[PDB]
Amino acid sequence: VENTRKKDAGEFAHHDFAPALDSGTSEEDRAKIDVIDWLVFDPAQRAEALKQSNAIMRKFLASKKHEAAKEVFAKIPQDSIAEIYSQWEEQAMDSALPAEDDNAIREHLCIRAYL
Amino acid sequence: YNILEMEYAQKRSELLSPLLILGQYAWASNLAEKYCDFDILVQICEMTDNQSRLQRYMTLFAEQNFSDFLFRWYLEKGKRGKLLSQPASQHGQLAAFLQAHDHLSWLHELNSQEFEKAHRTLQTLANMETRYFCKKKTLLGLSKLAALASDFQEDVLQEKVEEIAEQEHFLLHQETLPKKLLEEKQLDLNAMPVLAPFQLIQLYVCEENKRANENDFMKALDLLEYIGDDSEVDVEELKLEILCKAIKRDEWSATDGKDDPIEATKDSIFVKVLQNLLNKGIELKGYLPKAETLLQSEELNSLKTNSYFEFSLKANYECYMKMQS
Amino acid sequence: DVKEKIYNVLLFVDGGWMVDVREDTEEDPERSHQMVLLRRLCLPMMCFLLHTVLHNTKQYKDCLRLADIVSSENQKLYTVFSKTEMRNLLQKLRESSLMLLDLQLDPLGYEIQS
Repeated sequence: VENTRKKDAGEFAHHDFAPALDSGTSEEDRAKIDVIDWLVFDPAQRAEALKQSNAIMRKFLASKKHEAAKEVFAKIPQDSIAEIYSQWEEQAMDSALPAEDDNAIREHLCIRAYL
Repeated sequence: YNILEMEYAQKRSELLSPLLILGQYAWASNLAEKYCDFDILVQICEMTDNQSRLQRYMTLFAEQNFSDFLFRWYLEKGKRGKLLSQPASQHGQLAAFLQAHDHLSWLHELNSQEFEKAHRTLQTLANMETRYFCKKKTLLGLSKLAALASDFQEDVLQEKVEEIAEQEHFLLHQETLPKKLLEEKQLDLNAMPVLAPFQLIQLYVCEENKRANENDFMKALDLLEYIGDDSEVDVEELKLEILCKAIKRDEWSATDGKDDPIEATKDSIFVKVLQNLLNKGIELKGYLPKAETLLQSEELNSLKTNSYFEFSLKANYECYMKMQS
Repeated sequence: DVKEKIYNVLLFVDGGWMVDVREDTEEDPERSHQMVLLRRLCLPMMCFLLHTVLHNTKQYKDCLRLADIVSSENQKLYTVFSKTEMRNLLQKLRESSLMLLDLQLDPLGYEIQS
């Protein structure tokens, strides 16, 4: 993921950060979407895959690229939250609720409700 | 000369009758436009479906303030829809006309970006509203939106937001009513007037309430500080009645009947209320009746079973007052 | 169905739409910043969508209650977003009030004027 993000110019067009590239949808979004194939095929990387999908879809929604966000949200199934909850409840212990994991769960739920 | 001109205008009005009875609004307007008149032209343009005539009359007599009569005729004849849909060009005249009608003045100011005047009008309406709790909360939300969109100072806006939040928390006392009790009393939400704090206290005291926790006592204590109906009424009698009801609703004065004067009083409602008050920080000796008054009250002789209950309650009250003071 | 969905989106858990449960003070604050930006940029859009829905379904009472819902502190909408969005919301509220007054019903509250 780091190499894929570094090989391009950078997709940044927010109000809290510095702008970079903002001119529609090109091959960079398609490459960033297709790079999630390995993460979604790896059975032990579903959490990282969902985190990266949320992190790219929030940037797309900020830069007005809702099509790529909807595509990357519809390509992934709707059971990652349940899988994470089952994995956290089956180990009989919690890590004081991970902040980034809770944020990703809330983002996924809100995106599903929005869709 | 004034009497002469008055009787002359009266004779003109008496003469203007067969033409208005027959019709020909265009001819009547073309005849009346020769003199200095405005109300007759406004009414003859409003009672018909010809907007070009009113437009040309406005463009011809714009120097004589051709707006106040139109607004008055739109408000009197029930044409408030057109009055509000009027184009954006006469905002000052519309405000000067609606200064006495706030129900449209607040919306007109919101449309004309007069956020300060709109917030003031909405606050005045929310303060003058006596009935309809739903309408009161709607006006409060509108005033909150107007204050948030206002151009006042940041400190003033924060103070207004805090005041509206306090008003919402005060309305939460009525909002937190059980639906079972509401259906039993037959009133339903969004259809009740502004309930008084004394009325809410009476509702929490009566057995019709489906709750028996410390939340009702906390709501009553908050309504005691809140304004509404406890202004002229002394708060001492209200606090005494609240304490008597809390003693009556205890789970030991009439529920349990053991012989241990330790956990029997702790498993009640009075100890929990006292602990909540101590954790909040309210004084137990100034904002509540004294132990001497509680002992001299006649409710103990009718609500007691053994001396253990009274002694434990007195000791707990004294210890709580000592640890609070 | 759409009314229930929009109502749930408006009154989602933790107050407004997409509210961070735990602050990202030990990880990446960029996530929280992006969440706040997306919320402040999408809440007026959902408000306009619901306004159009109530306009087409004749619900001026709900259109007026939307103002109080937005002004409520649960949605974290203290008019800190786009002035264009504020103007569009004001225009939608004015259109709702006009459509309600066209049927001889004052927009003061939810019924006739006091």
